[PDB]
Amino acid sequence: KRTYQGKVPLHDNYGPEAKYAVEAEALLPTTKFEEEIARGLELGLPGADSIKDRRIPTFSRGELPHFAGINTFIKAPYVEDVRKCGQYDVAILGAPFDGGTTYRAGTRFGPQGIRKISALYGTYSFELGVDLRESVSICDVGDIFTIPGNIEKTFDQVSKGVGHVFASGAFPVVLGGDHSLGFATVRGVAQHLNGKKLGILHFDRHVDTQDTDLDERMHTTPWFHATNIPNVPAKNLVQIGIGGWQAPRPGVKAGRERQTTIMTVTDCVEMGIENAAKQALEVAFDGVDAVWLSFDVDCLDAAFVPGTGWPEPGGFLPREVLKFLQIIADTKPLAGMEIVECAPPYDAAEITSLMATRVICDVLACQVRSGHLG
Amino acid sequence: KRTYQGKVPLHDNYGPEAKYAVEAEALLPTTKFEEEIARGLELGLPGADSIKDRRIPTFSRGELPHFAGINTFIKAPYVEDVRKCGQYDVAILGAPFDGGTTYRAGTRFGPQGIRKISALYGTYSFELGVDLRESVSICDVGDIFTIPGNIEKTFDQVSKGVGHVFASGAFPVVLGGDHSLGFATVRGVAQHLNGKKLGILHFDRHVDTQDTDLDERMHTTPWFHATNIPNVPAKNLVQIGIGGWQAPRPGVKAGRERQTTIMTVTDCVEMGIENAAKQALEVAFDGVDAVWLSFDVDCLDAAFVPGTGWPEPGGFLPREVLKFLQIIADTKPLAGMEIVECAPPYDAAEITSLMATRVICDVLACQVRSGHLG
Amino acid sequence: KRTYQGKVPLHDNYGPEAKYAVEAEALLPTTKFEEEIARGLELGLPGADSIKDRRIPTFSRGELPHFAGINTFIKAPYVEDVRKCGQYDVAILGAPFDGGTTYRAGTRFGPQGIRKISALYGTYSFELGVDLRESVSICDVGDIFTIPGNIEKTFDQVSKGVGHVFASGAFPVVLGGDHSLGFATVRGVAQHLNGKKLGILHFDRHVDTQDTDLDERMHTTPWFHATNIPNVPAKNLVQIGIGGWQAPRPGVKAGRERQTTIMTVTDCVEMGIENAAKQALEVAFDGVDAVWLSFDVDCLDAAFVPGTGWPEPGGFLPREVLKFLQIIADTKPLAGMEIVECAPPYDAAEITSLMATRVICDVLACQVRSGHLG
Amino acid sequence: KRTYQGKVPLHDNYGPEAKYAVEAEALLPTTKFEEEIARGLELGLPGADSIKDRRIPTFSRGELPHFAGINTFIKAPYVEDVRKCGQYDVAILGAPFDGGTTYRAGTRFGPQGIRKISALYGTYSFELGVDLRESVSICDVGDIFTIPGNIEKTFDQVSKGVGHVFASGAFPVVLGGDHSLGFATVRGVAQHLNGKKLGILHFDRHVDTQDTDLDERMHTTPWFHATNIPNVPAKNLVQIGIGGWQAPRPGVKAGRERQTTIMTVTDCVEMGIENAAKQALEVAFDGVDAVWLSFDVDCLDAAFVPGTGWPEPGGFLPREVLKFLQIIADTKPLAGMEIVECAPPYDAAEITSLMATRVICDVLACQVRSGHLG
Amino acid sequence: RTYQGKVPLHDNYGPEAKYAVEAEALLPTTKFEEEIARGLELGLPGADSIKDRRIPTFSRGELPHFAGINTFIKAPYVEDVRKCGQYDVAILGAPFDGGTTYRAGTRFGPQGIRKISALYGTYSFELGVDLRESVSICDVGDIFTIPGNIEKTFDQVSKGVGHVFASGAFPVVLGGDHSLGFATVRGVAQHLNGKKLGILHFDRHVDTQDTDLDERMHTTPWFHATNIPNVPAKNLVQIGIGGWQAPRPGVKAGRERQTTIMTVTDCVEMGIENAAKQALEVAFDGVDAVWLSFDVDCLDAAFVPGTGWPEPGGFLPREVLKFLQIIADTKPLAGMEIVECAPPYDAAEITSLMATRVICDVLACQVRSGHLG
Ligand SMILES: [Mn+2]
Ligand SMILES: [Mn+2]
Ligand SMILES: [Mn+2]
Ligand code: NI
Ligand code: NI
Ligand code: NI
Ligand code: NI
Ligand code: NI
Repeated sequence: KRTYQGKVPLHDNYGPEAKYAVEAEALLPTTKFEEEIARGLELGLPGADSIKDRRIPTFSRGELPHFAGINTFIKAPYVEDVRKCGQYDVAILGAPFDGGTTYRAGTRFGPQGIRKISALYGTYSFELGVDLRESVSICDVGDIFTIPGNIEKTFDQVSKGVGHVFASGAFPVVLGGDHSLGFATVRGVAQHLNGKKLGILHFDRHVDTQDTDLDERMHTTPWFHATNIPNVPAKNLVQIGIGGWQAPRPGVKAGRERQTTIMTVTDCVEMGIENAAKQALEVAFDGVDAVWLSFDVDCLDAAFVPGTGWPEPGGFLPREVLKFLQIIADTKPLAGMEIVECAPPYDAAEITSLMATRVICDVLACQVRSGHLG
Repeated sequence: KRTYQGKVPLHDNYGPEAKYAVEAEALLPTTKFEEEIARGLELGLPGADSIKDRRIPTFSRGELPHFAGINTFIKAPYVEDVRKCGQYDVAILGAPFDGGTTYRAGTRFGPQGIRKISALYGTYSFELGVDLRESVSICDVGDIFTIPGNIEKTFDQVSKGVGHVFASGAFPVVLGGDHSLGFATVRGVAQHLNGKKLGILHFDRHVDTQDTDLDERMHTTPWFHATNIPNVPAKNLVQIGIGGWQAPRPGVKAGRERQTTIMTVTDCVEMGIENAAKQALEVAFDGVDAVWLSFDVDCLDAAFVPGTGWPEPGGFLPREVLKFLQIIADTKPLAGMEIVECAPPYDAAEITSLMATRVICDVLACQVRSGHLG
Repeated sequence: KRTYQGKVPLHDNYGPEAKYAVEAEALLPTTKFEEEIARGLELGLPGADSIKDRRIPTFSRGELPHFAGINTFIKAPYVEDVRKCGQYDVAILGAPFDGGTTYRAGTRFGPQGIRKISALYGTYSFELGVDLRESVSICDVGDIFTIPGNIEKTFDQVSKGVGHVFASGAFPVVLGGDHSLGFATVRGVAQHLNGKKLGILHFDRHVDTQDTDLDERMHTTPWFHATNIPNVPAKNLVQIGIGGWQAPRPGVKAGRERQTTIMTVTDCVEMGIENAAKQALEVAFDGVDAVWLSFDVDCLDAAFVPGTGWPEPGGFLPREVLKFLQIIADTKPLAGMEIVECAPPYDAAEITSLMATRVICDVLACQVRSGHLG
Repeated sequence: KRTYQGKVPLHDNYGPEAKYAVEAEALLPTTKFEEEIARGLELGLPGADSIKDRRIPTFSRGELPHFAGINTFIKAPYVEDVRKCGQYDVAILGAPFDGGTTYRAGTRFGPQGIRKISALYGTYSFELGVDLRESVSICDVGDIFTIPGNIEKTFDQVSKGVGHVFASGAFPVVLGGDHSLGFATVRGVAQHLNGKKLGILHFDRHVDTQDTDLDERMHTTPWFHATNIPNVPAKNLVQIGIGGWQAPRPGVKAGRERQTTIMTVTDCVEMGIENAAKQALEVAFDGVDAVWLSFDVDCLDAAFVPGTGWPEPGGFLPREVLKFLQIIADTKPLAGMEIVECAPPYDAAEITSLMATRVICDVLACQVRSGHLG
Repeated sequence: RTYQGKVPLHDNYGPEAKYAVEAEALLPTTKFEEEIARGLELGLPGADSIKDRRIPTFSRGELPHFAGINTFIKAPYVEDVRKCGQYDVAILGAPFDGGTTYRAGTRFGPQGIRKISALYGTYSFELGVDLRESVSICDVGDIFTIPGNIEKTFDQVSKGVGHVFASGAFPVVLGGDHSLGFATVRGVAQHLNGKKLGILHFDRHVDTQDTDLDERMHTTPWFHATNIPNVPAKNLVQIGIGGWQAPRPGVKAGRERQTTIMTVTDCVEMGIENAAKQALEVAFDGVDAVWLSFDVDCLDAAFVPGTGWPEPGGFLPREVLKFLQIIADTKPLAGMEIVECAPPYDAAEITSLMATRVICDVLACQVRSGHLG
């Protein structure tokens, strides 16, 4: 795994992860930092004469200040002409929709809330030893034009937009929006695999595998419909964290018949997260190369993700699920990801949007350092 | 314990709890589900012609939609004539009172907040393998007419109402309301045990065993006065989670003199929750058959139960206390239960009321699956 | 002055303002609407086949949906190269700073909160009869790189940035940020008036005219230092709304010595808003052509602007101050404006940022319809 | 009437209130300010060498900074020895109790919330022309030891403490706490009037004149029992603002039988606030020696006082009730006052506690400038 | 800390509970009785209908918890700061957020901590300590901070903290942003007579870069503190570093200066008892005086939502409280600061509650282990 390598001499009082991290930082380049500084001084003017740090412009035009600037995800460039998204390693897009919600709405603002709090972050992860600014190009293409009155029209919009981004070669990060969108995203991706199969790593307390809910393909039905697609095999759908009082019986039945794999929170913690991640990877990637990551923020215990429509006690703790994701994203390439169910109206201190931002950034960083992205 | 039995063939990549759960669901009946659907169409009219799912009425009458309907606890039937409560296996009642609180008030709304968020839940628990709708009859008899200006009059009201419900043969679930009510609930139950003894399983960070507080029998005093009752032995009062800066010295002294049993959070986690539950059960049931469960939401770490009047860091984590409760409620029958100190005005995303709802449902489900109820 | 003209025949049951408004709408062009629709489809792809309204792209690119898209002020174009701001009639810029606040901080997020809620608005005002999309070009140049640890360095940044925008010819709209910044904005503008004089229309409960506060030139001091500038005469500083318990005595004294004009809330409502506006305009523009509008959201009664660091009861009601602003902005050209003290952390449902947005838009609309802008 | 006097020359562009205010400030002394500065430097040490303002200590001791310091009401000295309260013109005391509430609790924190936000204020009112620091001595004696579980014991405590303060000669300002306490405060005052009679100016949407409520003397009953006291005549109870859906019929009946006077909000606004105040004063002071001011924050429209247990639409607007109170407190001496029903748990922006603080300071300032206090 | 057999107890108690129940039975009540007597004198005896004759008319001590003027745990306010040396412990606030690089609001940290601190009694069950009986605590209020000038604020904070530390009282500084750590350590170091000062720093952020937005903000305190001659960077132990907000220039400067860093995962995997041993060994190596700098952000965001720079993956409460207890039991501390609590982002006050708990547990362990009082 990731340990101190002896390339940069360091004293022995460091913890093991810290020692890896401090050395790793010393070996990272600064080229893209220098470019952003130079661009900011050109576009935002040199700072006033009383500013001692001559890297500081008059107008904010990069990372700093964190509390300033137009809110794109982690202050990535806004790509207005979406046909250019293939020029970037990673494309963030939003799917602001909550017509698939069976309890609270509000996740239509998921994309806005995630973008907003993502400004708090720098470009660099200490323990992962990655500086995204130096190692990958990220853009934000904004939001799908969703259709609140009609979930089927919304699916069509999301499949087309996500399919466009996936076909361009950029790694799509979809900010939801409720979990019904997982059907539309997977449907768009599967349309561009040339018949190859797509597995799914699904983090959620909810099984999301029933046919209809309140007479529509709501957030409780995405994987029933997705695994009806010929090149999306249900045997490669791995459902991580199922439990509680909101996994509906019709969804459990359909998943049994289709032979999805389920691992409860207790299953994963009792076996060890490292073992749980190995088992999930082996199933999801069995006989398939492309795997989609679908992360519902509700798989965390409610106290860590209060801003969601279907909160549940007894979920994962952050260090558990972040380790799980890091192992996944270090070990295998991913076709893309979506993070769904963040509902800012129920998230007063933005800690749910914060968690979602963290999940995205850890996944991207691990994809990068393990050679799967960039 | 609860493991896969081989009655329903299943592949080998399920986690152990998930494998048990998927099999268990396949063996559950659907009779009560079908009855509710049929009744809903009768009471709420057939749905409009454009509705494809003909199980859907015009007016919501039953579980769905979760965001709709009159808010009884888990949408159980309201039993206006409280003399009929004996017709049900379980009777939910509220005790909306906060005149016993020594810091923040607000738990007068505990019953309303618990009932409100209870709608989010289905009738079925995945990992416990139980569908309450199929296995037990539950009613909601509303609230005790509490007396905010007079804690003693409130006690008399609560003892009379709880005593009535307990004497009817229904399993009482009391929604608090502050912990002073634990005296009144136990006093009413003990009146109907034909002289038999009553033990108490008390989950809380606070001992609640002093004589008076601010000159009255407030939430720090219930078990001092409960264990003065001749058939309520203090040696069978087991206090789980005691710790922090709010266990008052006079309560500690009185509990010592009466020989109550205390296990701190750290005690329980270090020994192992399974071992802690075994020890608690042995002490509480030693020479008594009837045991009352008194659950203070404050026994959870503050972050999981922000909506309480006396929050404390360093409490249980949800998976710890839920396992504790599951073992208790699987191993022994309970005389009844109360869940106290939920204060919605300090609970923005309703995660405290959500925790309380989950505690009730897990306890009921374990009582049912283990043959103690329904 | 704005009444039905008889150019568009209308029935007689309309109210007078409605009759003006309905006729005015019928006379507005749609050219820029059509251009934005066409551009959106080009940049955002045609909508999916199931979408009937073929004006809808796959990706949101323009006004719709209001809940979608990157949050620039009223979804104006982000102008990354601030050297291009002179190409627009109006340039929005933020000054995210709260080192000048003497009670609550949080107005560093004022620009972000105003931009966010501004998406709720369309481009057209019913009762003012103005469609900004058709009549004026607006851009958003982002934020000044403020210096939270040093108010003087922040002033220097703000004066340089605002001076640049004002010098370019664009009408600057400065989103604050606390009222200390009033000094730095006026200082920047006055540097570019060719020695001509600058009056100030100041809406606030607070006089903001003392020398220092907590040893620095904080939000209680901006007009003391602004009127020390040779071409900023204190006799043309009109202070509208002063009152309550937070107008410090040293500020009252200095304003008296310098002969600023003050009208309290009660003065204005007692005389009539129309008369109050006449008096304020008469004084501010006496012997000067250029006047700066400095609007503190705290001049509204606290209930309308809870998200501010220095709230006060007894302020203006919205219809009173909006009428005041409309008369000002119809009657005379303005050199620019700033809206300060919006503090989103204290603004739960964003009604303070909503008020700020409304003030900007009414002022711009009145400048446009009266031939002072665009 | 308070008008410009021509004692301090001023230009003619000032509004009438502003002209009176600017002159009035120029005539106020600074003696007590200078004493506070000197005391602060002694007790808080001189500030660091880099501080230019040599009035600034190292430790905050006095008014500034407003965001700093121990929260007494408007940072008045805490008088720990309550036997010394007679040494002050005005004594603030809290009654933290909400056992008399018939809907929401939370007003037990009224005193704390009012004290907290009161730090925002200076010592001087612009439009009233009063500097409390220079003209009256104010102390804060903390809180009555209330008895949450027993409203009658709470009444006895409140009567004893308020009686003590009133008998000492200090003007009592009682921070509530629910309106049940109005009985206990008036009972304590009446005990020390030596047979002289007491009128009551009662601001509220609720009559608060029934016998019992939920079997106790709750906030709907204070004036039924107060006017049973021989020297508290019901004909001198003037009830200002009654209306809505929470004025109970038994209270209306009892007030009718006892011939209290009621003026609704619409009555007062339609007749004119100046005329309403004259009528209320006439009735309250008719044939009595002293009048008690009982102000329920609920008499304001809910939007201005969201933090209360019994909010109602259609109440007073701030400028209406502040004028009403100013006329009362300028025209007649008052025996004391209570401000009740502020409930901080429902007051997220603190604007309710702000309104309460403003009411107190306006009443005090008018008592002082009109020769009734100090 | 185990049951000692001094007070006979039955065998069904958990081990910590058994220690606790015995320990309470051995605590005195002298200072309790003095507080009761003082309250009746100063607040009057209660009304005749009150049966408990310890209850005054006016609240004047611990009770009721929801009542009274909010000093830290209702300790006496010491208006004359020249008298702070009469107390074992002196609480002071530093209400400043001009060092914050994202959210402000921590200027109210001191007010929010004082407010929620009223909920506590004077006694800890599992630590077996009654602070009212064993240590004298005062609250001297707040430093007069300077919101528009971070450097002037540092000078005020160094002068006030230095005064309190020089008086002999144990200073507890309520922040305020972590920029203030430079100023507090600077003030303490002036008064060590050349003696060296180590630092135990609980945080997700290294806080070791030179400037940030052109000033010495909350990301820079330890760069400038370890430039002080008697503040060795080798004795700066940084516990909890991780996430996406540990800036690269801070990591570089700490590497060059040879600070020690142990991530949350490092501590949890090695065991908190082992992590505390290692941290104490490094911090106290060749130094007697060690300062405790606790950023509330070292806890997972969900436990400390009221902060300007929250981060997932932090410590859980029982982990960090054990860590702190071992530190504060094993070694004396020169003082402590608790920083970054931002009440405007703390709706149910759970962040200020955590901060209060950290302070009380540290003080209680210092007392019971003979380092204070
Ligand atoms: Mn889910
Ligand atoms: Mn009322
Ligand atoms: Mn930190
Ligand atoms: Ni889901
Ligand atoms: Ni309890
Ligand atoms: Ni202002
Ligand atoms: Ni009332
Ligand atoms: Ni820090």
